[PDB]
Amino acid sequence: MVLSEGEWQLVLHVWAKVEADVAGHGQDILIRLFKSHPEILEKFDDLKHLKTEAEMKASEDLKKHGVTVLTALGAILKKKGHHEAELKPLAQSHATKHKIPIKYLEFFSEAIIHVLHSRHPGDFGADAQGAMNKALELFRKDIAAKYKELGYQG
Ligand code: HEM
Repeated sequence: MVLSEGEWQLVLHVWAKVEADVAGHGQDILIRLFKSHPEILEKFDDLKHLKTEAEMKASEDLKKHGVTVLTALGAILKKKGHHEAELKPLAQSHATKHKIPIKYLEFFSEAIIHVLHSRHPGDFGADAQGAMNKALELFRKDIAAKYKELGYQG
């Protein structure tokens, strides 16, 4: 799938709102992810002890993870699909070091969409939601192919 310039503009318009508070969005996205998929929480050794939302919001380590993830994702989105340079190191942190299935990236994308709608409904209507889902689908498609290229089926 291919995004138009106008679609990329909707994605990056929304992403500008994330960049106004990267750490807080990162917290809310990981918390939503861990609440929907506690089996994913178990894969973070430094976070899997966190048993409540209040604990997760207090965790400096969780906040650091959120910033790391959104910083990398933001760099990827700003490439508007021309992101092969960014996907290679990311696949390796994910496809050799650990084994992060594509389905987990799908769950992560669902949490992003949820948090964007929860924090910015007035700037995140149907067109913007579709465009963000399209950009995240392209991310997942291309990281899946990068996985395979490195010898991991995802
Ligand atoms: C449910 C989805 C995901 C899971 C379960 C997951 C899990 C992990 C794990 C276990 C590590 C290495 C553990 C560590 O050394 O701390 C890691 C590294 C990393 N992940 Fe993810 N990840 C997910 C989604 C994402 C997404 C969507 C992005 C960015 C678009 C991302 C960006 C990174 C980066 C940049 C690193 C390297 C961090 C570093 O070098 O310290 N992750 N991920």
